[PDB]
Amino acid sequence: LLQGLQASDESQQLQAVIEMCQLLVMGNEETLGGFPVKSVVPALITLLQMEHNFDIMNHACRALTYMMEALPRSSAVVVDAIPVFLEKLQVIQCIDVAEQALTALEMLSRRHSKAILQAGGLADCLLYLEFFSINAQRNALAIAANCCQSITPDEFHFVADSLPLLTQRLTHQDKKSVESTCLCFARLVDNFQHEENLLQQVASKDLLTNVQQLLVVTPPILSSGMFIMVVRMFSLMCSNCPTLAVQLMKQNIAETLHFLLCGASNGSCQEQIDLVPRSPQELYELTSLICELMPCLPKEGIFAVDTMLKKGKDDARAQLMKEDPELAKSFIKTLFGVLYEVYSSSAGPAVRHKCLRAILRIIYFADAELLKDVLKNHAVSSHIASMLSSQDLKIVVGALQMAEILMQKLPDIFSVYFRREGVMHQVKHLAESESTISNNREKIKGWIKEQAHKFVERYFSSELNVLQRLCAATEQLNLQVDGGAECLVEIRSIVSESDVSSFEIQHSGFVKQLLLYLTSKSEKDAVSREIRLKRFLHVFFSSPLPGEEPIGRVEPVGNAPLLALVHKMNNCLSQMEQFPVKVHDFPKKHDELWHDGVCPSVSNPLEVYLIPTPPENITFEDPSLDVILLLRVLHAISRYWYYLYDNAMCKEIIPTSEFINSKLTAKANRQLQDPLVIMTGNIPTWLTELGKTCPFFFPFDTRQMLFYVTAFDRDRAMQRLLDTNPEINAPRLDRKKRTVNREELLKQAESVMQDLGSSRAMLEIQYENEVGTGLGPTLEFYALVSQELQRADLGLWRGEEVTLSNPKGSQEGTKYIQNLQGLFALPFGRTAKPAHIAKVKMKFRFLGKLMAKAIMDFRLVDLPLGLPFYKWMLRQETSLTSHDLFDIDPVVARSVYHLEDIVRQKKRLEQDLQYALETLTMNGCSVEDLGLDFTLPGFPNIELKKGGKDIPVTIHNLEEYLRLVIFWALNEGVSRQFDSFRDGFESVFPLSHLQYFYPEELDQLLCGSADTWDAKTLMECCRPDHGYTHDSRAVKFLFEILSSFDNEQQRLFLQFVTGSPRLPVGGFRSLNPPLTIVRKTFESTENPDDFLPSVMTCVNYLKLPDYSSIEIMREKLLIAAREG
Amino acid sequence: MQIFVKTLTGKTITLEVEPSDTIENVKAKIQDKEGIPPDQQRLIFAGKQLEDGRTLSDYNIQKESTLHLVLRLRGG
Amino acid sequence: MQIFVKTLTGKTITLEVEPSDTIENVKACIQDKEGIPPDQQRLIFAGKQLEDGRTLSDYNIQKESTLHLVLRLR
Repeated sequence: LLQGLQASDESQQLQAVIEMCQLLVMGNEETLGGFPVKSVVPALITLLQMEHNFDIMNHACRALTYMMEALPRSSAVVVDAIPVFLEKLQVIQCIDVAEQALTALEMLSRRHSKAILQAGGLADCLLYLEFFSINAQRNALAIAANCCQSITPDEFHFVADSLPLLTQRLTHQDKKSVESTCLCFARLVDNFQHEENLLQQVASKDLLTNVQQLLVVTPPILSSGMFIMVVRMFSLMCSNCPTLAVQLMKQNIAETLHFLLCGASNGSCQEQIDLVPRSPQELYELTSLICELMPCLPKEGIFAVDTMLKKGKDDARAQLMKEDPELAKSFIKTLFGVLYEVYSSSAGPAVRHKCLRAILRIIYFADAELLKDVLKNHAVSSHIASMLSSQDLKIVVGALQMAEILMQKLPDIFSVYFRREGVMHQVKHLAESESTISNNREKIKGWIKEQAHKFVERYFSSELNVLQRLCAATEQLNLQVDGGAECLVEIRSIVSESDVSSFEIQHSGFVKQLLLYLTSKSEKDAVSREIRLKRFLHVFFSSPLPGEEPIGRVEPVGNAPLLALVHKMNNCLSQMEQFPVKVHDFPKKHDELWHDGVCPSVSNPLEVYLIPTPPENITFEDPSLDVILLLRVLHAISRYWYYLYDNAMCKEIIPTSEFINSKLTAKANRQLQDPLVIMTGNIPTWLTELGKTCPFFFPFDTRQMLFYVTAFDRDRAMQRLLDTNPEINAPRLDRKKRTVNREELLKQAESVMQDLGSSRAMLEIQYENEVGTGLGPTLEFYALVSQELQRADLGLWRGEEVTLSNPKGSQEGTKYIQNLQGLFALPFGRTAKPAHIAKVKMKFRFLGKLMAKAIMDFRLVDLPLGLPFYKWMLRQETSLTSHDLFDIDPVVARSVYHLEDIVRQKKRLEQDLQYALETLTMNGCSVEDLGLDFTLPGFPNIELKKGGKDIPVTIHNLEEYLRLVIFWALNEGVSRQFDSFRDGFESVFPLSHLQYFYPEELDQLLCGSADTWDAKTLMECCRPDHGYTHDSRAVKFLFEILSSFDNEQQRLFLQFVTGSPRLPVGGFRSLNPPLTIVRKTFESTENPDDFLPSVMTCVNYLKLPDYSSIEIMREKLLIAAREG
Repeated sequence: MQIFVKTLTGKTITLEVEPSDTIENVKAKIQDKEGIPPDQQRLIFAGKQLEDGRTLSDYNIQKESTLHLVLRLRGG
Repeated sequence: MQIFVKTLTGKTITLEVEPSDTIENVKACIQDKEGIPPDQQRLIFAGKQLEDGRTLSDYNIQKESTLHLVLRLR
């Protein structure tokens, strides 16, 4: 087809180019083998140069555009056409060749971005960039940022014309162009770091004003993978041109780095500075900015060993602290607290070098009256003591150097706060302790011991009212000393009000003398553990003394002492802590129940925690190991304290969220996210063993994310990781097919579960010959089977029986079971039929095989179970009291509470007889005035003991009866079901692995609560496009409607829009690809108020017509969604 | 109010419009003052093109906003 | 607006699109009915190929428009 391009008739070449197009378009490299590119490209350029007829021009540039997609081995010849390509950009005659020539070069700039640049094409592509359409602009700005890369520094004259253009492109909003503008400058600065001459010309006053205003923009126009290389661009400026670093401090870099990290710049100096959740790669860069805005440190003096730590110039910044002393003040008085919080929170190896080293630079270059003003509300004193006592090299050395300089500049304050926080002792411990890469460590050890020896000799060879009071009142808590009540009222006054250190508590022996004060199990003590623990809770809870138990309930008032005790104990945990974070860095059995009526006794759970030794699943050696075991004892007394009393409420002392250790949280969250940990499975053994034994240190999201990694194979764990943090980039799994009826639901459900629990693969639900396949039916399956398992004809659950709307089409409804407090199982007596029973024990085997398979495939199940159902699942059934009857059967439990008042008034007057037992009238009604016999009230076919229905419950067996009610209703009558429920659960997946969780926090393991549905989250996560903006009329009308649904219209909307009726892991942000909102097309004769927003759920569009008002779109959505 | 319209030659004209007055009303005003057929009259404002149905208030045009004018030939 | 998509084998599939759908959409509503990923595919509409950011209203492609498809050899 070659010589037709060589024709003399201009319409003949116009015909032959379209033959030459589709020869190369629909072919490929396999089919077009032998295509003579060596002649066609000089032909197409000659056809391109015929500038009079634009159609000869247009298809010629389309023909070269497609040749590289036909032959990637031909792109070496295409490079010759670049001046003629740019010739149509220099003087534009046909704009559809101009937008065509850009996409010809945007393919070339991946391999030949120098050849454009040597041809001067950087100024040419950006020249008429105001005119093109968006797909052509995104071509040229990606021709720009490719040509900004391989520049020899002699060639600045190419870029230098274009620089006020690209500095304006940081104000556009097209997100693939702004992230092609920022790629250009951050490839300039990486090539102009050796020349302060040009780097002062790259950085204008406007480049450092736009990029500064770019990062404050909420929602982030930049990605989180570009917010790095914007901020890292500032680093290779300031470490090679200090004048720009001066100029960044001139242009208010403080309110930038305050707003990026302290959240909203809310005017007030935040005491609890809230961190915006940033990655462990962004915080390494938002501090290597702050590390290079303060002057460099000397290499002689006390800093002289810093030549060795990295063995693994009249500064204008130094003039800036002189030439503008208020600019250093306004830098440091606000941006120090960032470096305070960022260092203390995270657990990076390399972040904690860099956040440390910028506190060296702030302290060493502040003067005396600045550090007195900055460090005034920052406990740096205790903070060094942790850094002093590390097992790392650089964190000890940098603690010494801050210990050196703080004593020099301020000895009138930091001599007090280096003895009352253990800085003196730990350095003195460093001086007196004795014992290439193997070389450098001992010289640092040689450096530290000498530097510690100089330090005490200079400052602490000279020579505590609170450590008096805490070494003394510790040893009135001895085992063999009757300290009375006031040996803790002192500690109620020491730990609450007066400032204590975390070195006084650490070494006045106060930790082990409260572990042993509460968990001592010998008769050699002066005071028994019953009397001690009730004195203890008289101090930290204001519960009554032994013998002062009043007539009413044990009435809590306020937990504020034990609240304060845990926090100061948890502060002492934080500083003493040394757990490693391995991150791979990249810088006939006589039934006395039935024959007699003898219940097994209430097993107090508290008696397993109150043990002084560690439990035998703790195998980690810790300097703070004694502080954990005080909290585990302090968590058990916070939670299970009502057992020690009688009428104490089911109202725990301190909520389990308060015990969350904010450093141990953060050291875990960074530990869980490393992918080389999980595929190899070598989780650090301090993490799991803390989780099971002390779950209360962690927030619920952590333990949940902890649970889905420890308990499974090399495959399902990593899939959980990608569901929550999608920025890594899903192993080989299996999904064996099944097929399910919509009307033979339950019987086929028990058939699929019967032979698909054994393998460790995923479950495939697919209806009987229906179009919708994928995650649509499977997450509808468990919402149907859970709709199925509350049928009143199955006879499984307690509670009332209510006919509901049944939107699923089952218009019979079968009178579904709904309880206000939750669904606990039904009691069976011994008078139940052996076929009525073994039918039920195939449902609770199924229900256990349901909820176990509900977890391994990450699904959810909507069963509003009662609270004491979960206690039976975590094996806490032996502890259930009359405060667990109230969360199952809220009519009986008013009778059981009002009859234990008779039982507690039985033992009141028995101690002081036979006539007084008859006078016990509950609202004028005695025991026989109820007329109750040994049958569970509400299940009269169930006799409690043998023939107890013939046995009237009287005052002489009421104590036996209220044990027998609560044992049958909560323990015995329900026991036959659960012995299969705990068996069916454990057929695949053991119930030990659920011990990370609690009773009241397994509801949120398989239900959820659903997610964010305000407009602010919708704005940051939806991507309006192809006709709509964030200020369009429909998108403003859409997002106001989505914040006014119930919890089912949200399920309706996602059913129609996304496909599945519930949001995936983490709000809208994890939708792949995210929610696109396109305006729907019509013609001129069509009113858009009479149409429906049809969609495509495979890539999640919402082709929304622009309805005229807000209520019309409100009505069309509910119609278009419910129509499946 | 009034807006600015550029072109590929460089001459900037000034229409007299309101937050109203849709594209075919005002790209006819191009032909009313430049004699250019609206078959090929592309309008570009901040990169995105201007389809025929929507207004100028729907495109968030402020006073003396700069947009552009572009001649296609027949293609799409 | 029902359209058509023809592959190399002539296996003419159909789609039920709007004119307001995009080109990466109908790059991936053919993902449903053959196993060829959205980066190995070139939709061709009578000589030109199609940008990955345009709608179908802007291309003036309408009902019964028999386009084409070529496997991009990755």
